[PDB]
Amino acid sequence: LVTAKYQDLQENQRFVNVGLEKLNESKSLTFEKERWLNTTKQFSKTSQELIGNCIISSIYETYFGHLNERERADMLVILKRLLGKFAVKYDVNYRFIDYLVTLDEKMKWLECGLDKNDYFLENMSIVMNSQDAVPFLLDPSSHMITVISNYYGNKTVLLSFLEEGFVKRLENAIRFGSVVIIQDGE
Amino acid sequence: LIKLNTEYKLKLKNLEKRLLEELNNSQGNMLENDELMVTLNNLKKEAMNIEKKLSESEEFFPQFDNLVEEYSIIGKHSVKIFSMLEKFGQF
Repeated sequence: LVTAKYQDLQENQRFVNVGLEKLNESKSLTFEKERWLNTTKQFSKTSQELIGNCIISSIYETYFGHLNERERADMLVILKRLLGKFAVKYDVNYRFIDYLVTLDEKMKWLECGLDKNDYFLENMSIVMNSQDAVPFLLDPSSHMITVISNYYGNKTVLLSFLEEGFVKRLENAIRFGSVVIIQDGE
Repeated sequence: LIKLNTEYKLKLKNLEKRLLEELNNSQGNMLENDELMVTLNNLKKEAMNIEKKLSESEEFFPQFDNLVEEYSIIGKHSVKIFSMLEKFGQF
């Protein structure tokens, strides 16, 4: 995440500096236009806080998969206090779901059938956010598989550990790489 | 208003593309040197929209968490009602 976001801010700074140089080599009202380059200090503050912000994002993605709302809030209080113990800059007011996923993915997922609550939005964001490690869906309701298939279209297969053909069907699907969801978490 | 200012930020990004499109075209045409007047006027209108809506959003979190106090005093009793309900359920 730090690599990707530092890259992103790198091209952002390159683009704004290219715009400044272009204006340099290009009315007296351009002082109302140089706000784009006056945002360089805002970009610098985002640069100096993104390390901690990406940190807390990573703990969200990994650690917060076992915690309820109360547990998540308590862990946030603990983690922010201990950040202050090793003071590193980060915006004190910060929203997780407004930081990693844009509104486009939000309305796409909600159209798939997500419950309109912060907890499940965070859970869906973290489950579909990282692909390096396989995710573990944990819920009594089976509508999660339905909404996952909705997001994936006509690619979900219904395979179970207790099914003997699961091995053969999996060996078939792996070759052309169809998305597989297995429902035997136990 | 949250989705509104998000859309206005994307519109500002689109205006940034328009600015570059123009800067590629140089100051060769007087029409091209006068349409930027209304371009910057619309840009300032969007900027003042952003400023006014951010200012409006500034004084809402205190009101927001003042109003959540009633919902919290409701909830900390609703949870007890729930707990006793499943106490009967397990009984």
